[PDB]
Amino acid sequence: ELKPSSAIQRGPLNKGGWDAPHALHNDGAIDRYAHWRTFYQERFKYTRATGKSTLIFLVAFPALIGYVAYQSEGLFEFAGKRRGESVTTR
Amino acid sequence: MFIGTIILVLSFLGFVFNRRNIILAFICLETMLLGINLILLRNSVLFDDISGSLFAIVIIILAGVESAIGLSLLVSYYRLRGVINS
Amino acid sequence: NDYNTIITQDWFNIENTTLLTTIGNVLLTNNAFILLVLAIVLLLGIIGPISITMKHK
Amino acid sequence: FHPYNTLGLATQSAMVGLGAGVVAAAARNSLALTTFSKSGGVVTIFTGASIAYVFTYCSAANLRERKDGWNHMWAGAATGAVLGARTKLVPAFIGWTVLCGAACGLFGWTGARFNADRKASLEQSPKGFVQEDAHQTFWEVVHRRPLSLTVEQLGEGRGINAVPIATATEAP
Amino acid sequence: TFFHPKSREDILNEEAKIVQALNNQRELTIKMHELKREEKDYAHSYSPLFSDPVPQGGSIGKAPGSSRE
Amino acid sequence: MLILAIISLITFVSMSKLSDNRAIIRLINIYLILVLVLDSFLYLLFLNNQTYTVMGELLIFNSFTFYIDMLIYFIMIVISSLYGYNLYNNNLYKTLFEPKKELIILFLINILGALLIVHSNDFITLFVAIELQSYSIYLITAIYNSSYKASKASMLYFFMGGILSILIAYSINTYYSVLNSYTLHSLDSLIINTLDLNLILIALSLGLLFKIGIAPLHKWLISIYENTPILITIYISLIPKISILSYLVLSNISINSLVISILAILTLLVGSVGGLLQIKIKRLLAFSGLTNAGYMMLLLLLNNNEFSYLYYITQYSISHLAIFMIIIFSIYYINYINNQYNPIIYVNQLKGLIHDNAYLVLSMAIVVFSFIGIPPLLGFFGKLNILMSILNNGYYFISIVLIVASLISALYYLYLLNVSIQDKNNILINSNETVSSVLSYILSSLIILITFGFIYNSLIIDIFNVYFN
Amino acid sequence: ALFTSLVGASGLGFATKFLSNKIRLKPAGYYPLGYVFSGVAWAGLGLVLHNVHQHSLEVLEKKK
Amino acid sequence: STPLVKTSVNYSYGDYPLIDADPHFKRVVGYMRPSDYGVIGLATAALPAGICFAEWLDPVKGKFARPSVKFLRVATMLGFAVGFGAAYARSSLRFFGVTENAREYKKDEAQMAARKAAGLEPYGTSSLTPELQEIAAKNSAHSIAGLFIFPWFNFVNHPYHGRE
Ligand SMILES: CCCCCCCCCCC(CCCCCCCCCC)(CO[C@H]1O[C@@H](CO)[C@H](O[C@@H]2O[C@@H](CO)[C@H](O)[C@@H](O)[C@@H]2O)[C@@H](O)[C@@H]1O)CO[C@H]1O[C@@H](CO)[C@H](O[C@@H]2O[C@@H](CO)[C@H](O)[C@@H](O)[C@@H]2O)[C@@H](O)[C@H]1O
Ligand SMILES: CCCCC/C=C/C/C=C\CCCCCCCC(=O)O[C@H](COC(=O)CCCCCCCCCCCCCCC)COP(=O)([O-])OCC[N+](C)(C)C
Repeated sequence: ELKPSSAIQRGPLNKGGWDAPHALHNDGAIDRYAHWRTFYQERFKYTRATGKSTLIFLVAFPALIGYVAYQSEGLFEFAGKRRGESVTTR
Repeated sequence: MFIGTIILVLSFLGFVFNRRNIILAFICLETMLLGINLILLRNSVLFDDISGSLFAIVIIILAGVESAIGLSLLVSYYRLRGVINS
Repeated sequence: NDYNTIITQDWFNIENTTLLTTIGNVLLTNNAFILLVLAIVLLLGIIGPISITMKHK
Repeated sequence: FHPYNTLGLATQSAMVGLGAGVVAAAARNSLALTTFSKSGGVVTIFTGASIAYVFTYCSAANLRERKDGWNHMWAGAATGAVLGARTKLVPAFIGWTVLCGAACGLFGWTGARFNADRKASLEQSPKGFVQEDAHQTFWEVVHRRPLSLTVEQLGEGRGINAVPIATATEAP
Repeated sequence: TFFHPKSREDILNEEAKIVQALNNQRELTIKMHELKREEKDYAHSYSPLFSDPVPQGGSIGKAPGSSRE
Repeated sequence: MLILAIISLITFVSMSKLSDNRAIIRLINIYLILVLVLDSFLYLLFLNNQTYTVMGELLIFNSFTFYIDMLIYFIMIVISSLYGYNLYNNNLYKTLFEPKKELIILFLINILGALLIVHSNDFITLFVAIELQSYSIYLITAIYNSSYKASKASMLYFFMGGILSILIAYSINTYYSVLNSYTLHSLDSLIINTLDLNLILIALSLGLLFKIGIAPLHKWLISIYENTPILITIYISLIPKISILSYLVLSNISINSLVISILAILTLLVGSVGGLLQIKIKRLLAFSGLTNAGYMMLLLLLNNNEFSYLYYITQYSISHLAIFMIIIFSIYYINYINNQYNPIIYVNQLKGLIHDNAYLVLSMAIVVFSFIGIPPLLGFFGKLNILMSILNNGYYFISIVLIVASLISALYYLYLLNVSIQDKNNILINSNETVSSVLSYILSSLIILITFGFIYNSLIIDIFNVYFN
Repeated sequence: ALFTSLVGASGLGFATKFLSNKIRLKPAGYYPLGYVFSGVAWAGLGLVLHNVHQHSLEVLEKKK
Repeated sequence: STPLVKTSVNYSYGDYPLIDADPHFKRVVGYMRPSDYGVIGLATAALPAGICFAEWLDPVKGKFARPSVKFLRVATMLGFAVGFGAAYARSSLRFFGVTENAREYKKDEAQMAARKAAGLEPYGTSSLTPELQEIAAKNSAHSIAGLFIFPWFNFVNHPYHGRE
């Protein structure tokens, strides 16, 4: 006995606009390749190669750059340094 | 302090580990209020203070109205189902 | 709690005031508000059961 | 820093974890001799987490002779290792280790407390601008700090010098 | 000829006035914070009329000597 | 006024027929409005933070309780309007939303119980007010006895409330046994230093807090909120929270409590995480309420929490009323009414609402982004004040957890807007029907408050500095 | 300025009336007298807030 | 009429001098201004006007119909109650020295002086014992603060009025 009001008249959602001629000839193989590449994160798994790249780029490389950047802080001063003078401050 | 405490704790455990019936549940509620009140009244006597007994009287009255409302709720619950299977 | 309490007498009480009289005294004067709020609580204890156990009309 | 007694504290933690796992098992039973049969190993969960956390925390604190959040980071790493061994998968084990270690390191960094250390808090501390020449405390602020403090804290170089350049390079 | 900026002195004066208002707000802010943590009188914080904290108990069996200051 | 209203209303509802329910409720709506506007000037009593003890030191009156009182009247006005006025005049809505005969009296009595909880200066008054509110709210849960879920809900509520009331009474009596007193006013810094009341006071706080459903005892309340009629849920999920929280804030008996700290943390985590997998609207909103109750619980760990708590409770009341009203309005555009007590149940039933009513979705967006805390909506300033307080008092880890919990809860807040701005195939073409003017105006007023309240922030703080300092 | 506060509060009232018209699926100017009514009411509330705030400032200054 | 307990003297609840800390019901109604009667009249008119306007905005049964006489009579009754509560509150606030009270202050000074001339008690003689008078005072003092919740009045001739 519980039904929406008869007073309501519902029509279609049409989006309007001019249907242009279809200027691209879709290739199903390319679309599937694109979809696989686009949503690669949904299927990523930790393996030996993937873990190796992770531990290289997220750990080893930052550690190298951090050691360089904290070891060399304030080390060099070059402005107008002349012969015999030390370009190093420590 | 002793009789009231034990009534409270045993009624509480009866309430919690009830897996028999809902009437046991009502009864554990009432008996908990009993034990609370007995502890209260012993303390009232030991202090020779009237505030304890005043609160005991108020608990009595409120337990009365609580029992009335609770049984009314149970009856309204029963009206739809015809049977309490707990 | 093994020790025994000393029960002592004194004569400062000339009235026949018991527990019931003192409860009446405090409840009706020092705590008249608690009494009237209890009246409202009993009013609830009347209205509620009628409201949920009776089907009007 | 005077040492934690690692052996004793770990033993008490073993006892507490065993009791807690027992309580969890009893509950689990009631909510579902079979209690330990259908326990799901919760007694082991509690016992192992307790021993791992406490033993690693005391061990690290004693070895480094410090008390700070890093000890909690190590202890959380050990606890996560224990909890992630249950998955029986290397990625999940590593993930539990590193993430529980990070979470507990954050916890230890903030003070290793859930409530607050009231005396150290801002509301109970000297605040506002300091008086004539007083030393800066954690919550206080000035208009100028002493240059020696800058040189000691930040360190020499990269434009940090004992003397302003123009003053030092003035001719006479 | 079309550039008509305000004078430098006027800009400095206006910004100094703004900063002064800001410092006034900072001082009022710190002030209110201190005043909220000071303690009020019993009349202001509990009861204006009947401002005596000392109780008087029951009056039926009033025993000489029960009063203690 | 409230007692006089209750008495008169009992007389009238006795002597009136079942068809006069909505007219009676309109009468009380206007009466409460009249009281709110004509008696507001009593604020002036509270100038300089003047406190008054009344009724023989049973009740306490200060600016804080006056404000909570006004807020509770505003909430009652809004809630009674939903019953006193029809959304639409069709048969379906006569079936959907009809007020019971005694509902209004129960509402007023529960409001009285809440006001007495707020003002309570003595434990006997606290306990009597708690029991008054608890009984009235049991009955409000149970008054729609044709619903199987509502009756089951009322019974579960009766039992859980009874156990928590016994815990509360036990705490009160232990406090009596140690101090031979029923007032917290007897407590002092010397007494707290001298004696270890921590266990008793925390038991009292926990007994009060488990009644508004803080973790780990949440689920029974969320189930009750789910299983009640929607116009009942709009009320029972709000008023007890306000009364209990306001009492606890005013009392300040758990300052720097380690147990409350851990339970507030747990409540935040459970309210945020547990609401993610929800598909029913009212369960989503109940977990919202749990997270917000956590935000307010944090304020019980510190002194001088009046401003942050008042601001937060006011903006939360407004946002909560508004979101429930929006869900109510969106009922007219659903194509399936689930039943007569809860017409809409699943979030996905709002799908494509923007195509049916664009501005309803605008209002929905505004309220949701208030809940998430996007400035300059009110929700942002509420969270800002709370963070200010807790960081001033050194709750660093709790602040980090609060950040994380707001982030997590944003997901199931935006779930609503997400499904609401998606597209539905059958789009309203036309309708002669007009939504009721009054409720639409009220919903609009709430929305405009949430949107443009921030322009009055500095004026509000100036007023606050003279009434609460 | 009091006049500015009244204009602003009336603007809030107009906003409420407009949002109410749109929420009823009605034209913006559906019932133009409602705009006047809501503007007057919200201007009243703004005036009340203004008077209270001014009194508060007066009290704060008088304790000096 | 001798006080049993010590009270504050001429305490400032506001910016104006104190007339009476706990005024008697007869005084509070007796000192009411024509503006307060205007308030009573406004509430009495407003409440049924409110119900009628509410019916205009959103008719109960689709079609406008003027509210029945029962409801209008109700409306007048409750509106008068609200108006009287508001007016009583205004007068009491004058008594505490929270609103402007020059007229009330002068009238009180004159009335008290006349009563003193007649030899009567400044606050009247009570049929209660002093303990019950202190209890009645502690029950009625500042009870106007809870006007929103419950109505409570001073009907007892006690001596705790906070003056000299
Ligand atoms: C954006 C990322 C957020 C994550 C980072 C937040 C973590 C904050 C850490 C910083 C901080 C609060 C700062 C909060 C500032 C604003 C908060 C920021 C936003 C909050 C989200 C917590 O400092 C904690 O550090 C932990 C170690 O990690 C310690 O753990 C524990 O260690 C062991 C117990 O002794 C146990 O074994 C165990 O219990 C734990 O092991 C804690 O005891 C310690 O309180 C430091 O606060 C404190 O610092 C000290 C001296 O600094 C201040 O006093 C000073 O006294 C003199 C010297 O003392 C100075 O001469 C004087 O000048 C100054 O008066 C204090 O006044 C106070 O202020
Ligand atoms: C003609 C009479 C009509 C008055 C009816 C009042 C009804 C209250 C209903 C709901 C509460 C809704 C908002 C309350 C406003 C706080 C007032 C105040 O200023 O808060 C202060 C205390 O600040 C606080 O703690 C913080 C309050 C948190 C407010 C959060 C929302 C902020 C945005 C709201 C913007 C206002 C809209 C104006 C649009 C033009 C109390 O002020 P007070 O105790 O001195 O009383 C005021 C004088 N009064 C009685 C005549 C009205």
